[PDB]
Amino acid sequence: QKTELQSDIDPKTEKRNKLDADREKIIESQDVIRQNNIADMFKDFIPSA
Amino acid sequence: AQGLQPQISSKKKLMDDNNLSTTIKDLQSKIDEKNKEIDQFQKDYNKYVGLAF
Repeated sequence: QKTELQSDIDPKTEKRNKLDADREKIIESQDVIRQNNIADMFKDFIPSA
Repeated sequence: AQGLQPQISSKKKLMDDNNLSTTIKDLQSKIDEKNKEIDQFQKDYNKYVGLAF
């Protein structure tokens, strides 16, 4: 039974470690939308230049 | 009568076998996990309010 459950630790330590990158890939794609601010947006609404 | 000498050695064995050096590392894993969410939700609230205006 001890060997039963440490053999279940290994999927859950990997499945957690799989989702760590898949979280951060969303974060990297959120940083593109992050990149312009509140007033960068307001700078765009004026048709200046 | 249970012996006083093993009753001390029973508790002294219990004080060595403890998860306290592990659970503190386990709880500081979850706090540093949940801080990453809070540090992400500040980015969200600073973005949606930017969108909401």
